[PDB]
Amino acid sequence: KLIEIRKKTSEFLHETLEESNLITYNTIENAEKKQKFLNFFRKLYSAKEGKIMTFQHDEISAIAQMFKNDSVLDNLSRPQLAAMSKFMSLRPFGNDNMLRYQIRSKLKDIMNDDKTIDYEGVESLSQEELYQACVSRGMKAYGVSKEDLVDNLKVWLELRLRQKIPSVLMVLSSTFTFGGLPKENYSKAFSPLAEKKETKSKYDDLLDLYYDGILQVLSSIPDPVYN
Ligand SMILES: [K+]
Repeated sequence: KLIEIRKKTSEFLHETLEESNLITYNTIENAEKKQKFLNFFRKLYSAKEGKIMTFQHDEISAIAQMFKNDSVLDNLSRPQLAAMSKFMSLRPFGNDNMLRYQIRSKLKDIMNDDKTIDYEGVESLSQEELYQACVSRGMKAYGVSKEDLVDNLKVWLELRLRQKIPSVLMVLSSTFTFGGLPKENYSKAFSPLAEKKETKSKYDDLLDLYYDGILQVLSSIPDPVYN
């Protein structure tokens, strides 16, 4: 069962993260980005019980975009790539270079598919196509209502097509719905605009939860400013 595979590979991946170096802080493009990076992590680690830190979607997205696929995939080990492949319902085989190729190949398929779906509208998809679309992108889908599948897929498309959040980081962040209750980071994502709506949509709520999974990955690794 996929659910089975996702629970074990997620839990394993979360273990690996605690000692992974996924980004090189000193190789960040420019000086303004480095200070954003410093501010973000300083803020992250200042959170504590009775001292919850809130992060804007746009605040998180700028940091998230520094964890680029090329660099992240090259930094993942073979066991991490294997677990990541299985989580994405692929059959991993070969050396780490081949695993990277299979994952990249898949992300290209997903890219071509995302364009199609976004142009036609998620509402044009059948129940069965929604289910499959979500599985392929690292999203639950199992036991999930059609409407919720639609909203999940809309969230994925906004973050990928419009916010440009790196897809590998995205997949890794979604493993945090399959643990393994996440280690509390006392941090939370929000959109100022959405917080002023008389009613936030399920989409808006799902968008916050997604950014929260991203924060969860960012709180999982060793302090990037030290390592
Ligand atoms: K925002």
